[PDB]
Amino acid sequence: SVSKANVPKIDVSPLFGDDQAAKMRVAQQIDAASRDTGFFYAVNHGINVQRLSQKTKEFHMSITPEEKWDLAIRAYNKEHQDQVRAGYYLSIPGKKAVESFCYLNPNFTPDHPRIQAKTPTHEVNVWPDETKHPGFQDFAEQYYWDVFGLSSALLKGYALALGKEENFFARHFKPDDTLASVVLIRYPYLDPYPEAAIKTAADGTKLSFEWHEDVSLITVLYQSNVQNLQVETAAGYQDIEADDTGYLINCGSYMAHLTNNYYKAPIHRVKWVNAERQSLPFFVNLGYDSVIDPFDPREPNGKSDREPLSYGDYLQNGLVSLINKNGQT
Ligand SMILES: CS[C@H](O)[C@@H](OC(=O)[C@H](C[SH]=O)NC(=O)CCC[C@H](N)C(=O)O)C(=O)O
Ligand SMILES: [Fe+2]
Repeated sequence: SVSKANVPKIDVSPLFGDDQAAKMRVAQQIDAASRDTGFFYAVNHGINVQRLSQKTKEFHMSITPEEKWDLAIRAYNKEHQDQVRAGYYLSIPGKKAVESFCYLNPNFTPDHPRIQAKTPTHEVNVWPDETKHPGFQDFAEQYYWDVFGLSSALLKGYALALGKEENFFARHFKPDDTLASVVLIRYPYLDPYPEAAIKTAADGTKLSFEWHEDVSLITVLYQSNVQNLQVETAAGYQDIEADDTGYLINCGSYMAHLTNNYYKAPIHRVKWVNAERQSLPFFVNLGYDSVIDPFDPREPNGKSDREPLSYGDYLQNGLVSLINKNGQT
C-alpha cells in the first residue's frame, strides 16, 4: 500500500481578524506543515464550496462542443492567438481525458494598462454566452474575489510564519494587477477509459498528471471527495486524503525561491482515478513587476545567495516549462 501523508487541518479563521496572538498560533501551524509534507487543509475558510462545485458542474456538463471551440485557447484553435492562458482547454476523446476552463483577473479589461501594452501573461477573459449559461460569468467572477480574499488571509499567515510583517506577501497581491488564475478542471468518468490518457509513473502508479512543482506563490485548491493526489516525501510518495469541505494549500516554486527552499514547493502528482470529479485550483500569483528580495529564515542574518526574480518573469517562464515537461493540458 501507500502511506497517508500528514496533511493537517488548520483553522485559518483568525487570519481574517484582529487577534494577533491567535494569528501567530495559526502561522506556527502553517510553518510546521510547510516544513513537513508541504500541504495542509485550510478549514473555517468561509467560502461556500458546495455551491462552487454545483455551479462548476452545471457549466462543465452543459457546455457544448461548439462553445468549446469558440472559447478555446490557442493551443486548440489557431484563430485565438491572444488566448494563451484564458479559455477552454479541450479533451481529445480516445487520447486526453481532462478538460478545463481558465480565467484570470476580472479587472483585466480592454482598457487595463497591461492589456493595452500587450504585456505577456495578461489577457481579457472569454466567457460563454450568457443565455446558454445564465449566471455563470457573474458567479465565476465573484468566486475569484472570494478566493482572492481567502488567499490574502493565507498570505498573512505565511508572512507571519516566516518572521515577517503580515503584509509581506499580501502587499504584492492586489485586485488591480494580480496574475492569479482560476482553473475549473473536469476529470471525467469514461468507460472504457482510454489507455492513451493514462500515464505510468516509474513506480507503476497510473497517473492523470505527472510529478511537478506548482508555478505559483501558493496554490489554493478545492477538489471533489475522490482521493487522487500524492506528495513525494523522504519516505516516498504518500497519498493526500481528500476533503471536499476544505481547501488544500501548498507552496509553489516562487515561495521556494524567496525562502531559499526553506518552504519547498512540494513535488506532487495526480493519480488516475476513473471517476467524474473536479479540481478547481486558484494559483496565487503576484503582479507582473512584483519582486520580493529572497531571504533565508535559517540563517542568522536572513541573507540568501539567490537573486531577485520578478513575478512576471517567473510566471511566463514557468507556465511554458510546465507545458513542456508534463504536456499541454
Ligand atoms: C494537484 S496538481 C493541479 O491543481 C491540477 O493541475 C494543474 O492545475 C496544473 C499543475 S498544478 O497543479 N497546473 C497547470 O497546468 C497550470 C495551469 C495555469 C493556468 N493555465 C494559468 O495560465 O494560470 C490537477 O491536475 O488536478
Ligand atoms: Fe499542482
